[PDB]
Amino acid sequence: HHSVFEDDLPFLEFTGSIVYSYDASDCSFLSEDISMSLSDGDVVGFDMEWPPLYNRGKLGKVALIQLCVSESKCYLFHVSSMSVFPQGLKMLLENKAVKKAGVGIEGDQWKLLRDFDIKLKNFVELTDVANKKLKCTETWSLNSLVKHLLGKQLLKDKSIRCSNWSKFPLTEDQKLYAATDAYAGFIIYRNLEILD
Repeated sequence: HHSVFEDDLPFLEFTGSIVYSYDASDCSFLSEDISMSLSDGDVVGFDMEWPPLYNRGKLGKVALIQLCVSESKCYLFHVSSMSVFPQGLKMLLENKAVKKAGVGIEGDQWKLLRDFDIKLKNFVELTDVANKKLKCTETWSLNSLVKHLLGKQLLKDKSIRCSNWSKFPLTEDQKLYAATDAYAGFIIYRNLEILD
């Protein structure tokens, strides 16, 4: 038996526009589109993915970067398929003008620097934002925050979450999973930020 709190909730699934990009210049211009749609201080949901196999003692190299810039649009930048890391994306990630939200985001900063020599700037750990805004002292996970604030749970097929994100092209399931994780970050920040 189990309590209501332990019941299986519906799955969170992004139903907006998922922009899939796998070419460097396309990505750079897309990054400029994002910049034209935001103003200083705006926050986007952030997340990334990497393949399963280990490389020289570390996690597989980042293969996908996701940016949810609004409730109806999320970008999937399949950098593992790009000949060079898109300059426009680099500038966007290193731009203090745009805040990036997520969980375990500090770890993402480290891996991003190691894999591409890019310095993620102005990121916010959702765990801290929640504790501050919800006035508590909990150890949150993206999933527990989604349950608490949205009454839903994150898609959980392990074979998909740990799939070969470097394989081109991404499957519809991979795109949905990746997009929704960044979407969760965006919605959580927005819902928390409004409180006061």
